[PDB]
Amino acid sequence: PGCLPAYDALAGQFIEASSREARQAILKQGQDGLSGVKETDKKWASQYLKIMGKILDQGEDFPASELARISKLIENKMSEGKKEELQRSLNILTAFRKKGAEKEEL
Repeated sequence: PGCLPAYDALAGQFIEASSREARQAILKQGQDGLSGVKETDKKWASQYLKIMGKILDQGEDFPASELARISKLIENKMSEGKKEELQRSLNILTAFRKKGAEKEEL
């Protein structure tokens, strides 16, 4: 178990990043990290990385307006017995309702 606050960190750092290239390094962080993301879990990780690509297509609001929701996820602390499988989907749904949004359980 272990939801990925790294999505919120990714998103946050991506803002802080001065150059579009430093922002590309935050995109690379996500992609490099995939090597250590747990078996079965590389799918949650693939989602965040596609939005991180779409920042360069659009702008740095995309994750942050979703991160405003991530607070609410943290605000309602979870039980790692079974809220995990929900909350893990929620991490993506919260910072990124792009693809994982086939779940209207937020």
